[PDB]
Amino acid sequence: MKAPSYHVVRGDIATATEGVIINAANSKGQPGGGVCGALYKKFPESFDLQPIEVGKARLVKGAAKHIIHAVGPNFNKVSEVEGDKQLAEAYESIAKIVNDNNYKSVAIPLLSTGIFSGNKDRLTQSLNHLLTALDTTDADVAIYCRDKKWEMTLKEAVARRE
Repeated sequence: MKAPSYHVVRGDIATATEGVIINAANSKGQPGGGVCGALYKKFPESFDLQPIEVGKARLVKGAAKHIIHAVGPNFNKVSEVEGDKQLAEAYESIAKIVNDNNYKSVAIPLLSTGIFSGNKDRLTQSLNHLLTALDTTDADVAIYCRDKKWEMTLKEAVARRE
């Protein structure tokens, strides 16, 4: 059995100390803010600049960072049923890369819970797809968030498991 471990981190994912970082990208590969996003400013070298399909992911092995760019659904644009399918897909595409490269630890935010949320709280929905996919890996998973209320909810959800 593959067995992940999970813990929650409130802060900036650029500062993460895991083996690889996940960029929750748009289909242009950009983080939030475009070129103004912290990850881009810090590691432009780990950003190739090519299109990524929705629900797909692409690893870039930057010297200063290894970054998995993964495209969740934009709920402003896609139906609830289609977006759920794509969200599960996006996390699955991340887990696959984690396995094929045998990453030991990974830093991951909650896909589609910001600009792609459609102004709804998707914490639980996004977390649940994250756990299902990362349960197929052996990685130690740092789950990243910005908001202090979200942090407490993430810890609860994480402790309820098993």
